[PDB]
Amino acid sequence: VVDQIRLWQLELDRVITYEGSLYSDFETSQEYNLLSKYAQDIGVLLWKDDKKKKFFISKEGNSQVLDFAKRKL
Amino acid sequence: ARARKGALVQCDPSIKALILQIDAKMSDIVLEELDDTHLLVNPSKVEFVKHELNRLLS
Repeated sequence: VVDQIRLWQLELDRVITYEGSLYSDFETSQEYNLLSKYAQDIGVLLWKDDKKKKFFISKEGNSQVLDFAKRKL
Repeated sequence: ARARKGALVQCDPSIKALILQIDAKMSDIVLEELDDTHLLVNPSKVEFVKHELNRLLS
């Protein structure tokens, strides 16, 4: 019957959304790889994609990675 | 080299498809389709999307 709707609602409650910042437009693979590995290391990396040279960082990690970026590039 | 604030939405492909259809008709919701299970969404619209999704089930 339609407790198919019930399984849809359950899956709907398994959606996750985060505030933060998408980083993109990198000159070099090196720099993209440097910041995302730093973000991975301090636990604030939520998503990345090597081929697009993009990643997303949580809000609470935002200034740590900006400050790392100023210091190391 | 560039940062932009947003809301990262992580969801099953089935629900991604509903979101994109909600966006088709309301238009102002999806900034970028990131991969199979991730969307970059207008932060002000997360409420609305979560509200609208829930309603589609009724």
